[PDB]
Formats: sequence, structure tokens, C-alpha cells
Amino acid sequence: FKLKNITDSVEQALKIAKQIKDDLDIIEFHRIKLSNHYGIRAEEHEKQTAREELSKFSKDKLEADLKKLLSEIEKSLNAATILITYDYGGNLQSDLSAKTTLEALKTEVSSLITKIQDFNNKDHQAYPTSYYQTYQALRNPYSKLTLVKDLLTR
Repeated sequence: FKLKNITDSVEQALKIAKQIKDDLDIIEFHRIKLSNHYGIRAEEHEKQTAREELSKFSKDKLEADLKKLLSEIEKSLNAATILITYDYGGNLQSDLSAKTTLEALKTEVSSLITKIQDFNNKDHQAYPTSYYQTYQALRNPYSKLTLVKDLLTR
């Protein structure tokens, strides 16, 4: 029950984090077709497809996504404390590290929200691409939650 509580929330966090990461993939893919000077020549129709896809993404979508991710991380923390207090001669260090990584994620995701809200582009250009630090910061949560999941799966 308590284990399901923690692991269900982590799974919900993982899902949004994976989304963010996939969203970066989509934007990069189509942006490179639209780029006047970078990447491989695309046909006019790929370029038109790119404009329409890129219009599905905005600064607000990204902020909303991060706020949702942060909420699931904070429910993950809470569930982690319950599981932690519920000691049998000593806490598993797997449990401790999970909580530790989660605490790290929370500040890192909060920081990224504060960072992104002051971007000036409202369109897809609020999303950084790798062609840079922020690009990496945005997809780090998936890795760390992938470790949180791994640690609680015994």
C-alpha cells in the first residue's frame, strides 16, 4: 500500500519527465528542417509540416508541464517519508537515496520553472535545443526518476 503509494507517484513523475524529453526530440527534429543554415535540406512539404508541429509547443505548455512534474515529485517526497518512518532495525539506504534524489529533483525542477518563466519567447522557441545547458537540465529529470524507480524496485 505504502510502497504502491510511493511507486505510483514516481511513475506519474517519470511519465511527465519522459514527455518533456520527447517534446524536446520533436522540436529539434522539426526545427532542423526549418533552419535556414543548419542540417540537411528538407523538401518544402517537410518545412510546412515542421511549422505546424512546432505550433503545438509554447512557453506556457512547458511551464504547465514542469508545474505538473513538480507536483508529482512533491507527492513522491511525501510518500517517501511515510515509507521511511514505516524502520526495521534500520532504514534501507535504497529508500534513503530515493528520498535524497527526489529532494534534489524538486529544487532542480523549481529552479527550472523560475528560469523558464522569464524566457522572452512565448512560442516553441522557449524550448532550448542542442545545436545548451538548459536543454540538458530539462531532460535530466527523466534520468533521476528512472533511478528513483530502480531503487524502489526490489
